[PDB]
Amino acid sequence: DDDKLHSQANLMRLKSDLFNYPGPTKDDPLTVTLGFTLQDIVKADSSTNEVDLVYWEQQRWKLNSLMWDPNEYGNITDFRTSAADIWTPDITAYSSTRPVQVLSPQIAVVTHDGSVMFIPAQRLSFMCDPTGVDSEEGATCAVKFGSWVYSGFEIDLKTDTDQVDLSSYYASSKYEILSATQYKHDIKYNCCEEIYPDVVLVVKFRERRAG
Amino acid sequence: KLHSQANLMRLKSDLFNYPGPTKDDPLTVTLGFTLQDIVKADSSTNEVDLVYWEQQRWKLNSLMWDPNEYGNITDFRTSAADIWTPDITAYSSTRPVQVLSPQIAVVTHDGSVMFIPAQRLSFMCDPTGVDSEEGATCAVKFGSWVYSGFEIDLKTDTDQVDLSSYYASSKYEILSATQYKHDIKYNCCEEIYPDVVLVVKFRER
Amino acid sequence: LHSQANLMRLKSDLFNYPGPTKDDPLTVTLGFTLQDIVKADSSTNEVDLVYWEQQRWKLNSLMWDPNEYGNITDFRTSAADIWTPDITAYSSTRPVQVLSPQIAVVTHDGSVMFIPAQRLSFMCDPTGVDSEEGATCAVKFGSWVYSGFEIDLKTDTDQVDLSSYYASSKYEILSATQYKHDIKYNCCEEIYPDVVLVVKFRE
Amino acid sequence: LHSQANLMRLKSDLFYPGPTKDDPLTVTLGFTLQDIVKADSSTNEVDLVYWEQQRWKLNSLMWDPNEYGNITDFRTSAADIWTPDITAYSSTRPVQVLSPQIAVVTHDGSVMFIPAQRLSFMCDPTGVDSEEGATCAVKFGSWVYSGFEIDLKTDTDQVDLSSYYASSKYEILSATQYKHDIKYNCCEEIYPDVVLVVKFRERR
Amino acid sequence: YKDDDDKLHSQANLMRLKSDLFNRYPGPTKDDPLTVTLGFTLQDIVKADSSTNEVDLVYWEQQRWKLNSLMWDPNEYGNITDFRTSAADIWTPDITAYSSTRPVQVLSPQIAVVTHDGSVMFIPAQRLSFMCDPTGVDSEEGATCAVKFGSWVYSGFEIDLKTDTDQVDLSSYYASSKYEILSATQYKHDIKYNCCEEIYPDVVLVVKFRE
Ligand SMILES: CC(C)Oc1cncc(N2CC[C@]3(CCCN3C)C2)c1
Ligand SMILES: CC(C)Oc1cncc(N2CC[C@]3(CCCN3C)C2)c1
Ligand SMILES: [Mg+2]
Ligand SMILES: [Mg+2]
Repeated sequence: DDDKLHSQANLMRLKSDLFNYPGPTKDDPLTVTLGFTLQDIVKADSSTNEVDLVYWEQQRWKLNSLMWDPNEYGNITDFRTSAADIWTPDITAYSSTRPVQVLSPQIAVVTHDGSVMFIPAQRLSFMCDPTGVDSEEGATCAVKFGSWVYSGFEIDLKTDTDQVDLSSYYASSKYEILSATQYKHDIKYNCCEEIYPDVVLVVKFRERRAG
Repeated sequence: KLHSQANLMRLKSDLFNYPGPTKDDPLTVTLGFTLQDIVKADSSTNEVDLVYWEQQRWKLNSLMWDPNEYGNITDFRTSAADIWTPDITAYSSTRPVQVLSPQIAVVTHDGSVMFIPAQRLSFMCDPTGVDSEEGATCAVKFGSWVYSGFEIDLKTDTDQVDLSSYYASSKYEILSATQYKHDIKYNCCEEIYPDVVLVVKFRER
Repeated sequence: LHSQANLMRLKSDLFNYPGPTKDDPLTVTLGFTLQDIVKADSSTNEVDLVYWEQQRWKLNSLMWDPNEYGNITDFRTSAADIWTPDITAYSSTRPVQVLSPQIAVVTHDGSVMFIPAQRLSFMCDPTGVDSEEGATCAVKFGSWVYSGFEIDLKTDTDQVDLSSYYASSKYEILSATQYKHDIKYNCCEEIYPDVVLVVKFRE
Repeated sequence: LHSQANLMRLKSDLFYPGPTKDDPLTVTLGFTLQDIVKADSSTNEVDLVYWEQQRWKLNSLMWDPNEYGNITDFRTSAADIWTPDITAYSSTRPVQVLSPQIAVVTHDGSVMFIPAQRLSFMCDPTGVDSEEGATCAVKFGSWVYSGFEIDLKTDTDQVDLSSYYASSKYEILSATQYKHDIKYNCCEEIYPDVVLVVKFRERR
Repeated sequence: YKDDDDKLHSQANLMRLKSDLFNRYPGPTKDDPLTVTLGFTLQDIVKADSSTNEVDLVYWEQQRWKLNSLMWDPNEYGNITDFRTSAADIWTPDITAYSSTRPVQVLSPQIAVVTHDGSVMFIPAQRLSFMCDPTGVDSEEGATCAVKFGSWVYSGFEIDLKTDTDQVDLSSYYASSKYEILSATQYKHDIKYNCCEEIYPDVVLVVKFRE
């Protein structure tokens, strides 16, 4: 219990030492790794061509300014902190139709090597024609995710896998998933020498009664 | 009276003028539910809406005091924004949870905190069967979003959901409501991830 | 200009209370004025009310001598500037919506009056609203966290004020009462007073 | 560059506990009605969009322009100043603010504030589908001040319909904003309001 | 180490630039007026409600202006020529839809790009409900609606509102929207309002569309 007291003291000192980053630049680029876990397709609205998804969006990056030596802080190897306490990337859906609704606490995990893990659960409405959702072939919709203001020369956007994690998809959803991918795409624009990356979520789905 | 007030302002000042738990400073959080109403069961989207009181209790050595040194004050009320609170989250919500009560906690001199938010939650639930004798069954998990069992050790006092305040004229009657202390582990690793699973069997009244 | 300085002074003095305790308990008087039953939803058994909730209490720490401040006997101030009681509907189904400014009137004897207008959705079965006898619903109001030993809840009348009820509402009011009750809840050892709004209404 | 420093200097020098019987204020109010959006006969609520012009004058906001680079006015966040607690007395939802919360202060101490708002209020739309139309009314005034602290004025008793949406679902037959001063038998204080009265019908 | 040092130095230089600009603007005036250039990119007509004559649009609103107080010499800051910053860190113009029927909803991060010549570019994505009769949307001719954008409180003598083109950018319009765009323009106008003595400029978005 005294050991509990010391651990708490060492964490307070670590946080003070770390917290008491202006974002990436061409000279100091940052890798941001993204992955999606799709939990539910809640609603597919054919009157407005909007579909509503619930997913967990895993984001990971590493900063030198968040590094420490566990030995100088009682072997603390990671801690939790408010996502407001730190810089976070401006990763955005490019075709949402409503402000995204955040479903989880905005808290990140920081590890002694300076890596940050942040996994917000989100409900998103996005542009999607659900024609065919009541057929055996199903509907197909897609939404791109990427930085709002940074090129690939500033935020190098990566994934760990092309596959959307479906292991938590709600088994009694109104919609069954036929496939879900998160392929990465690059676009070269006329205006800029820089490349712009996105991760596109592509979901093929149908009414559970359509099969 | 003026004295008891200055003792309390002094206590608060002394206490308030916690970085959360860690593997070496783990915290036990006890959870229990009072189910007040099933408001809405939407078969077009498979979402159900519940209203419940979520009782949370934990203890911090940093919130301990001697009542004798503070005018025999044994507890006080404080804004939940004034203290650390655990990040207990429904794991299958479909809308942000709506808070229905004041965000005020009770702190007792042994360092124990009691916090009981009333909430409305929309969560994933197929109500097929609700219009039958057998009813429908749904489940939702509650737990920390970011802490494993090494940091927040989640407990229950009972597995019996409190139904004594359940709305007697709800559109839905409760056949049973149980709160289970569950966990999952990856065999590769020591970390365990606990949750309280709220399981509710219900039908059209 | 002198009056302005006197008021600025008085407010500085007063603002530059940790809430009630068992050793320093507080009386809060509640009264309701019902303006409108807006909506009765039989699909979810929720009814929507618009009402004003009059709250009154008195603190020694808010007292002053008017002669020491230019004969100022009361002032208006943001309800955020002072402590306010945590009076809550116990069976709301949506967060309560405030429809008026949150401004309290403080009087030199330390008494405070605060009267927010609110729209509330709450648990209510409207069966019978399309009949002569109507529907009856009830909602309790009280402190969320303070027991009877910390906040004593009083009323000035057992009848809800209907003198401002909207005369072209979809619903007419047959009766509306606001009796006091005391209840032990399973979570806790202490007894909690409330004011129960009971309303009978029909289309 | 100099004009910026003077403006920053003005604001610093300037930056009020509200009016009193000894220090009273007059608020001039007027409405510009843009749209009747929805008339809901299942709940007897009607939804309006309007601009609410508010004007008042504080001695504590006066300055000599010659002491500040000939500056005669400035824009500021409505949160940087005291604003009157003018409220609809029969709303059924919180008002939604549709414009930036910015006021203009002028060197005579006058403030102008014109929030665009969507308001749901209590209104039975029976008759809207007829030649005569429906009529509804909502009173505006201070929530906590009497006429001895805040008096109300209007520049006109006719609602400005010059911005009313021509292809609204509802056409306006008339719209007035008469000011009333009520003395209740109980009390010395006078209670002013401005009542928005609108007669309207489904556009044909 | 050199590479890591070089990253440290570019971070320091950016942090220092932001401190010099921010930690050491009150808006335009008749004596110090500001040009604001606007342009719209229309992404989707989501919904047309004939029961209330409200239509819902998703668009990106490009705003550009230039401040002397935001200038710097890149040679004085490690050759930094532009940077990204929260739009809360700088003054932004009070550009408003004049006939919205609900508060505008912001769909993107609110981050501006500031360039060493003092120019600012800010491009929020928004969902807007505005006054619009969709009668005729179910016909070959379609419906036509308009909405004005401009400053709420600054007259033409304070903010001079310009465009780069009379044409709304449709190159990102959602190909499977419920509604097809027939034309979309953004002409400038100058208007006298009853409340006020001054002339106020607007940019009017006029959109012709059909099912
Ligand atoms: C033990 C007590 C001092 O602390 C509390 C903290 N939060 C809520 C409560 N309560 C008590 C009972 C209840 C149920 C309805 C409102 N209320 C008084 C919630 C109590
Ligand atoms: C008189 C001016 C200096 O102060 C103001 C304050 N608020 C709004 C406004 N206006 C001016 C006209 C109007 C109507 C539409 C938006 N706009 C420019 C509202 C003006
Ligand atoms: Mg020790
Ligand atoms: Mg170096």
